[PDB]
Amino acid sequence: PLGSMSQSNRELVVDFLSYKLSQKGYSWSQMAAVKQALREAGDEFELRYRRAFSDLTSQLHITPGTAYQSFEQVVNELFRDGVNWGRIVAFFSFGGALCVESVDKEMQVLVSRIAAWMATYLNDHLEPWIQENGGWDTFVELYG
Amino acid sequence: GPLGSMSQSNRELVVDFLSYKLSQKGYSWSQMAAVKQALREAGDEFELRYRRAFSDLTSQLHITPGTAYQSFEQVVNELFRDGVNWGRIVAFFSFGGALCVESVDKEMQVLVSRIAAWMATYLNDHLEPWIQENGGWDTFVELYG
Ligand SMILES: Cc1ccc(CN(C(=O)N[C@@H](CS(=O)(=O)CC2CCCCC2)C(=O)O)C(=O)c2ccc(-c3ccccc3)cc2)cc1
Ligand SMILES: Cc1ccc(CN(C(=O)N[C@@H](CS(=O)(=O)CC2CCCCC2)C(=O)O)C(=O)c2ccc(-c3ccccc3)cc2)cc1
Repeated sequence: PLGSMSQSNRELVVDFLSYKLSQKGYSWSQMAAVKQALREAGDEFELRYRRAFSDLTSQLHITPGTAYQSFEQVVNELFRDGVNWGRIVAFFSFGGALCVESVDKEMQVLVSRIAAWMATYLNDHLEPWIQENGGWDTFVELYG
Repeated sequence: GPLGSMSQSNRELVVDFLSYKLSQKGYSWSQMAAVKQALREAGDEFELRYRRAFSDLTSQLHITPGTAYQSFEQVVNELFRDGVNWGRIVAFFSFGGALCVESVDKEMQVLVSRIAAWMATYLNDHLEPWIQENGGWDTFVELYG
């Protein structure tokens, strides 16, 4: 395709420059700032709640036969008493540990499926809360 | 609810976060994510190993709001004087990264998008034929770590 290398070269340039800027406390864009804040928040959460997070990840083990409903059931228990930014971070971290576990078990095919389940969950459940609570820009200000 | 603008940006956040978690354990979301990660790490390794020599390189270009592509190209051309290799491509990315950081430090934020476009032009004009001839970015990933 005519524009393939332009498009992938630009992607590589943007990624590398976003990374270099973030290392010095700068950001390529507002979306890059949201991504960075969420990456760091996930590390912080996983470190502070290591034992409690281990109890959560033990609740679900994805197989090629696992239905979205099983993921949605576990994630729903995480938000039964309500939503907050910390619980949203825990949701992202949970999805990340399910993907890690899938590749550990040589089921890399499940990674794209988990990503699609996470995006479905966010769309079906969490957008009204994100919007009412100032959006991802408020998360960046609260985290930083 | 319905599939609006927030669902698309939320999917982008999911992909970015999963890519980051997988990379922490030595895994990758995709081949493109693997290239991006290898280049990020190679840049860090280069900047650490050649800190003094790299400082001499970055000092060669005095960026200003009037700096043209030609001035970046002159300095970069010197870097590839003895030919192209993966290490000098890593040094080229690191150089562009340091110029962006310097621009923001000096409150000339406008130059960042100008540097990204210079890098893409230099990449397409001078380095891409060599990259295709030498196994592409996938070979760089296999060679690196
Ligand atoms: C990065 C980060 C994430 C989370 C916590 C912990 N935390 C928390 O501090 N809640 C605050 C209210 S808030 O969420 O708005 C605070 C912050 C969150 C980060 C962005 C800015 C706003 C509070 O109670 O005052 C929790 O809400 C929480 C605790 C445990 C779990 C859990 C642990 C294992 C398994 C299943 C759930 C989930 C969430 C700290 C730091
Ligand atoms: C991460 C990493 C990057 C680069 C070096 C250094 N290096 C190197 O080792 N080059 C070899 C081998 S290679 O490049 O084909 C492939 C290597 C390097 C890239 C990842 C895969 C493995 C060679 O001689 O060809 C160089 O080519 C080099 C040295 C100095 C400079 C410089 C330093 C300051 C200012 C201006 C120039 C630039 C490049 C080490 C580690």
